[PDB]
Amino acid sequence: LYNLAPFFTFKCYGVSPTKLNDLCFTNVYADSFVIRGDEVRQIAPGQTG
Amino acid sequence: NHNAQALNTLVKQLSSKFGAISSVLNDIFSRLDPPEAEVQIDRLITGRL
Amino acid sequence: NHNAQALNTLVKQLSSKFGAISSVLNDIFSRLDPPEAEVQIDRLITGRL
Amino acid sequence: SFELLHAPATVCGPKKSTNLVKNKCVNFNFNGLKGTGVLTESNKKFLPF
Repeated sequence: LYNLAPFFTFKCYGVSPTKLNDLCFTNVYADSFVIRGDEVRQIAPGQTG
Repeated sequence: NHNAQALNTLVKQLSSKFGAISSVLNDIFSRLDPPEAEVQIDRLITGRL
Repeated sequence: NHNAQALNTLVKQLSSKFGAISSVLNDIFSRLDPPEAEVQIDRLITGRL
Repeated sequence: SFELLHAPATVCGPKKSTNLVKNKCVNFNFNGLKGTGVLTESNKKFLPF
């Protein structure tokens, strides 16, 4: 995911991105959608949009 | 009885998060980078002290 | 008198912010995002305890 | 979206396993749980979940 370089923003709310590889995760789900650039902030916990 | 109760209370107190993500320190270190981890650990250390 | 003074001090301490944005819990919830609000509320809870 | 260390994990990082050692003080990383302890066979029982 990091290898792709479109100047993407990786924000992890409850974990750190470097630490992801070490940890073993359960109940992993990926949600994919297209939104406007200004709206990216709204896709965050407790944000009103 | 009073001595037993006090010791049991301390053991019970270990479970308390104190506002941290988890009671277990190793989980905090494993899941978080050093800057965020320091804040969470500080909360646990203060509560245990 | 000493018992009365102690109780009065305890009631007064409720007003103190303890480094949180506001003494009132509702004000903190209303004006802050849920993660930050939790941190500020934790500061009030610990001070009151 | 994922939950951490509360159930058996089907998704894991690239870390390579090492043969277990029993009856010795050892550092352990069992499915992302890190601790230092003596590991012994348990006469107790566990449910599948």
